[PDB]
Amino acid sequence: QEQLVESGGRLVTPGTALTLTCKVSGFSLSGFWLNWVRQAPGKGLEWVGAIYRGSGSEWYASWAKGRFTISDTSTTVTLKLTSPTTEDTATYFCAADTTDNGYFTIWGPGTLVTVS
Amino acid sequence: ELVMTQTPSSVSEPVGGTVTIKCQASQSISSWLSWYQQKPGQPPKLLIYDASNLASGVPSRFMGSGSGTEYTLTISGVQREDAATYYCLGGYPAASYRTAFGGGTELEII
Amino acid sequence: EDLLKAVRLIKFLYQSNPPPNPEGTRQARRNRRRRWRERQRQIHSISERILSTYLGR
RNA sequence: GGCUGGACUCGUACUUCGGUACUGGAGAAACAGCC
Repeated sequence: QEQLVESGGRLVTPGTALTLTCKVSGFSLSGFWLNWVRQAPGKGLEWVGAIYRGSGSEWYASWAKGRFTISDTSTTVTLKLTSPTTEDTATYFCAADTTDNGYFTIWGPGTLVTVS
Repeated sequence: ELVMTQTPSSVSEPVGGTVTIKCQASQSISSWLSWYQQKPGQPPKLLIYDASNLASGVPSRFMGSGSGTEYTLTISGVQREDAATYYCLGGYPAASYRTAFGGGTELEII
Repeated sequence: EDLLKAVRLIKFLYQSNPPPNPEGTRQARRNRRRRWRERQRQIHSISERILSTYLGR
């Protein structure tokens, strides 16, 4: 059933656009909340953004708006960092809210991105 | 816009002691708080949802209470695997206050 | 205005719960509407909760 | 978890008074099943 696996994590110079992908498998639901959460190494969890799968509805934090673009493909969900900076260097998890009640039940293992 | 202030940053306890973590919401989130546990090297996992309700596959020693904007995670009997960082999450993606995480807590058992 | 984007999300939630097939036994469609009412009840709780955030108190 | 609907007991309306249609009518958020 429910499983999420993300990829794309690299090391890139600043200003180098970067696409992370979450492949989502085993979901019986039409729509659900697909969230992107960020953690800098040694530091805490930071909610990047979220999308509602079936619709075109994307939402972001005040600090992330316009620097990140979440897109939805039939099996895929992409997080695009359009202008990374060295403070964007972190691990990125995708999380899933199946109940649409706001809590993250299912996480991916995460990916690691470095910016230098 | 939403800001979760997680009051205790670090708490150490001898086994069998009660730890009380508190989150303060910058706005009324009602039932929209959820508590998460993360251990080094691995993604987090659900502990509490809708602020009082224990998640599946979780030991029952975890408690939580909404009171207004003050929310509490209370662990009574502590154990060793309780060494981990804990976060509170609050809000909803489509709410005018977008979902926000607390600063985090570190729990190490002596 | 993100209240608008929220409302479009809501409409997309109410439309994810399509009406039942009108053709069928009288109590077959009683059960169809019975299960449809639960889903519409969750959607109503969620959407009312969201809409309160932009209007509310 | 996802889907399905069956015997009844009633409540309305109109009945050539035996019957019918009705779930923004009720028992039924029951009950019984299928994947």
